[PDB]
Amino acid sequence: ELFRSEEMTLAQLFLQSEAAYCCVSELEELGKVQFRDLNPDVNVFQRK
Amino acid sequence: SQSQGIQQLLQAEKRAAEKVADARKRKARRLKQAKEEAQMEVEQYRREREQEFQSKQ
Repeated sequence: ELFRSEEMTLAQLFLQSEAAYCCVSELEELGKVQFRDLNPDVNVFQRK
Repeated sequence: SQSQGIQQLLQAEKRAAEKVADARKRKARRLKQAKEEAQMEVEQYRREREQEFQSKQ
């Protein structure tokens, strides 16, 4: 039994935007999840 | 399953858009009907007041 990296799921989550604000806040406190940028070609004004 | 979730949400959004645009079309139609009926009621009022005039005369 050797130490290896943790399994990763490259997983996608859909939820309502009101729920999204709260969830991001709470998942953030969890500090165990890393979100990926789904709009790499979009600048901060475009992100809104 | 996300690609399927995406397809389902797009179908729901399609229906929602159709339902709202249809409501707007209905709104326009109801507005036209409202004007037609109003004019018919106005004529009814005209008839009645003309009859009242005749009675007074």
